[PDB]
Amino acid sequence: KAGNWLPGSDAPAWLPDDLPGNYGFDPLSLGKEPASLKRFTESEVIHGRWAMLGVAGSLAVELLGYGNWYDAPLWAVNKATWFGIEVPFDLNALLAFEFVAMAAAEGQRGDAGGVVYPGGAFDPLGFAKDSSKSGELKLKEIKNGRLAMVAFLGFVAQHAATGKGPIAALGEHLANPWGANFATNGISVPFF
Amino acid sequence: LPSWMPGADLPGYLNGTLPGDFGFDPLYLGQDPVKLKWYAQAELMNARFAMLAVAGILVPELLSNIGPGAGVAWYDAGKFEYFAPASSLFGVQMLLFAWVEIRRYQDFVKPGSANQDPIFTNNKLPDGNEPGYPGGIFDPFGWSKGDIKSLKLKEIKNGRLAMLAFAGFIGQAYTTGTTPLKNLSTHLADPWSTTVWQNDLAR
Amino acid sequence: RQSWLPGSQIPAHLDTPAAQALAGNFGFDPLGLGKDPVALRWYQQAELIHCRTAMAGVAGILIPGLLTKAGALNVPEWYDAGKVAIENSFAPWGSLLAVQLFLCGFVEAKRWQDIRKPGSQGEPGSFLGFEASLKGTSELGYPGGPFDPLGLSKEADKWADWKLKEVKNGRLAMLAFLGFVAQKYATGAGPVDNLAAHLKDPWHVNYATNGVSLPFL
Amino acid sequence: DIAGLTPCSESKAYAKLEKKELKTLEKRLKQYEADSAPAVALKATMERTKARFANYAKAGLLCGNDGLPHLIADPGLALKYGHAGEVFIPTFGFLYVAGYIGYVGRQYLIAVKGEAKPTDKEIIIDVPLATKLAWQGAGWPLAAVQELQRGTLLEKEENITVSPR
Ligand code: CLA
Ligand code: CLA
Ligand code: CLA
Ligand SMILES: CC1=C[C@H](O)CC(C)(C)[C@H]1/C=C/C(C)=C/C=C/C(C)=C/C=C/C=C(C)/C=C/C=C(C)/C=C/C1=C(C)C[C@H](O)CC1(C)C
Ligand SMILES: CC1=C[C@H](O)CC(C)(C)[C@H]1/C=C/C(C)=C/C=C/C(C)=C/C=C/C=C(C)/C=C/C=C(C)/C=C/C1=C(C)C[C@H](O)CC1(C)C
Repeated sequence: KAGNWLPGSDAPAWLPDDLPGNYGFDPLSLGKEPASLKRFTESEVIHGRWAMLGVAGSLAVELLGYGNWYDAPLWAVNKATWFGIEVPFDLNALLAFEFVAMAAAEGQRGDAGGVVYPGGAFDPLGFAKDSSKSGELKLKEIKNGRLAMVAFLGFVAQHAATGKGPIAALGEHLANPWGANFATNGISVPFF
Repeated sequence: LPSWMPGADLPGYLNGTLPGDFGFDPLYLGQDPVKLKWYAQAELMNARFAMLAVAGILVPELLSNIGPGAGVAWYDAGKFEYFAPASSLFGVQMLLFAWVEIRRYQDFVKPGSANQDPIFTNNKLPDGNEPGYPGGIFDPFGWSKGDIKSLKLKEIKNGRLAMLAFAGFIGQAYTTGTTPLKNLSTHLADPWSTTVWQNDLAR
Repeated sequence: RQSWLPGSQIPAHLDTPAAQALAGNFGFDPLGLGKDPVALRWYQQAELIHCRTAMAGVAGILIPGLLTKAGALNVPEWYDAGKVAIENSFAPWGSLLAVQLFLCGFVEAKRWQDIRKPGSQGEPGSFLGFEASLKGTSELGYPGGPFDPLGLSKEADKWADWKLKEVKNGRLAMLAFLGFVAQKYATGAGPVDNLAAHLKDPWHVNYATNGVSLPFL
Repeated sequence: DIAGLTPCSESKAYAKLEKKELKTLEKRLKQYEADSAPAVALKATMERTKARFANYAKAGLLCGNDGLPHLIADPGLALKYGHAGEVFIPTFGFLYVAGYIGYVGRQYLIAVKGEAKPTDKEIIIDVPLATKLAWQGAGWPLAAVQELQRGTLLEKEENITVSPR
């Protein structure tokens, strides 16, 4: 048990203690059944890893200064680029290569039943050969992943509000903090 | 038992355990004890915010007539600058009150379960829980020494009086179009030609 | 017990444990529609669905219609909001109606098969992770899980009170929507305007004077 | 419009027929007094004639070569060109009242078969029971589809059959 999402409240009797990120947060009781809970642990770890990659990518694009995460498909809604170097491909070819590669990798992952923490060639540096620090890094992994999921939904909502990138909106929040937030928006709070 | 109307038959569920128990419930709204717990806590909360409201409407107007950033009336506080738009202040208000309000609600749901400081886990409210009457750091000057049967009753009497006073300020302002201390100054200048019936018929 | 008419005889199908334990039972079936218990189960469900969508609809009428008389929320009249929104929108109304027919038909068929069999939508395997949280809550028409997030239906000493508040507010919102339609055809103004006219002159501006609702007088 | 028919407010034989009926009524009118009851009755007749032609031109009816209103009996074509009020709304109104009559008669028959004198309750009508079923017959489509879905609308094969079958 990593803590308590709301102190005073009790932990549900279906979430076991030896699980990465068990704050007891299940109001809707979605995982009272073990097969459902197994599938959701798998899905939570996969969503967390993809969201860490996506948030790190959007931060890297905007900090290195080639637009934001929203300007990146504008050549294809309309030439691609990467590290400023142009990449000689088109939308249909990219969708073909991505579909083949992700279908292959995803299909190899889906053949294994309940593999969440695979190791092996996925884990070349061998940090998870101790069975205790590996579990502490599982807890760090699920916390970073939940934080990056919240960060990416914040990116999407923040861009739907202001129409700007997250680093530029952070610059606005540092310049005029009481004049640039979700309430000068005019969208997040509909009044005034 | 001091009745709201002496000689009348009082509702049997009212027993003096609540502060200010005068047997007044003609609509029988407190029959269920669960609803009576909710209504007791809501009476306390509406009463305390109304006491702060009547203080915040009196004291700037009581200081505006005598010898201070603005002497603006209480219902024109929105049309003033306050270094920021009111929407951002609304957002800050809703975040900090989301925290405090849900913490009070978790105390009311499970009494004896919202007492210790979450960040600095040595700080703690004592075990005299009493939902609605926290204690500890909320009583910093060491009061409550008295039984509080008396202090709780004074608290609910001043609170009912200020709830009636704020329902006043809304009504008097919406009728007369003006400020309440100027309304009291007119009632002191000529009480016999300035009554509710006089102004209502002068409409 | 309480009844819609004191002194009238209560129908014998609304005076059983299964009928008296339902919600909002006042013995009102003069046309005898619920004599069949299967019909009364189906009509309980139809009343619950009409109650909830009527409350949501009448709230969408009133709260923008009340706040449009104050400062914010310049919202059109409820009999003009579809035209104004589809001018504001991006899709044609036919495509939007087709999308809502598919998205509503899925959910509706879920509810339909739950009405047919109560322990139905919790087949292990039939849903990805929905399947655990899509059973009933031992009373049909009152689901649990993702429906009702805040856990207000957990305390049993409040439960009949919440039921009866829901069925009263629902029947009253159905009366409100039939009123919205009727007033719209009779007067030609919005319901807040009708309320302002009945408050401005009650004894002369009502349905006895509109020249439509009773034309013999 | 539909089937080559012009609208009646656009048709010319419709106006000619209106003018012809007014001409016959005023030729009958021109041989009386003013405040006399035949003149009053004929002016009421002319008022009803003008009101009738104005109402049929207002309702959007389709006229032919003879200037007479034609009805459209096709649900889709009527609902497409605004003619549901002439066949489609009347057929659902009729089916409501005809099933009303039939369902009240059926409930009276089932109520009087459960006594010791069904023929006596068929010759001398039980008026309170008949008025009770006549008021309760307003929910006849719901009650009919429920009795359909329970398998109690229909008698089984305990019916009378001939030697052949
Ligand atoms: C992205 C999908 C996702 C999935 C599949 C899970 C799955 C899980 N979470 Mg995790 N969680 C997530 C994201 C997710 N989480 C995010 C983003 C946060 C930070 C807010 C958390 C914070 C969190 C805590 C603190 C805890 C969990 C826990 C759990 C486990 C038990 C809960 C359960 O059975 O419900 C299954 C969950 C789902 C089916 C989620 C799917 C999405 C639902 C259906 C709709 C959500 C929409 C969302 C509210 C929209 C927000 C919009 C915004 C503008 C308001 C389960 C393994 C508990 C645990 O034991 O950890 C392992 C626990 O204590 N979660
Ligand atoms: C992951 C945490 C996180 C952080 C650090 C930020 C930060 C920011 N947001 Mg974003 N946002 C987030 C999540 C986050 N957001 C989520 C989940 C949503 C969907 C509800 C949004 C939707 C959103 C909109 C619509 C807007 C912003 C804006 C902003 C900027 C101004 C401050 C503000 O008003 O915040 C918004 C405040 C909230 C969303 C409430 C806080 C709720 C979070 C998730 C609780 C967790 C915070 C944590 C306890 C403390 C911070 C931890 C952090 C240091 C890692 C600021 C850079 C504004 C902007 O563009 O500035 C110019 C703006 O208009 N955000
Ligand atoms: C009694 C037999 C009968 C007959 C001979 C017709 C004849 C007609 N119908 Mg009608 N219709 C009927 C009963 C009938 N209808 C009933 C009972 C309904 C309700 C279910 C409809 C609902 C309906 C609609 C919605 C439409 C028609 C249309 C038509 C016209 C062209 C279609 C056709 O040739 O299909 C031969 C008819 C049948 C085999 C009888 C069954 C009718 C089915 C249920 C509906 C057919 C609609 C058709 C697929 C739409 C074609 C579009 C067209 C532009 C090509 C034709 C005059 C269309 C029209 O308006 O044309 C201008 C049209 O849009 N009908
Ligand atoms: C837990 C629970 C339990 C209870 O019972 C109930 C409830 C409460 C319901 C629940 C909750 C839930 C939740 C919270 C959810 C959320 C989620 C999320 C947010 C996700 C995201 C998630 C997210 C994600 C993955 C993301 C990812 C992303 C990515 C890849 C990105 C990408 C990109 C980039 C790079 C950039 C470029 O230019 C573009 C793009 C393409 C854009
Ligand atoms: C019980 C009984 C019994 C015996 O036996 C017999 C008898 C007597 C016959 C019976 C009775 C009956 C009755 C009375 C009924 C009625 C009902 C109703 C009223 C419904 C409504 C109902 C109603 C409803 C649902 C409604 C809903 C609504 C809605 C959603 C709305 C929506 C909307 C909105 C928001 C806005 C926009 O802009 C538009 C719209 C779109 C419009």
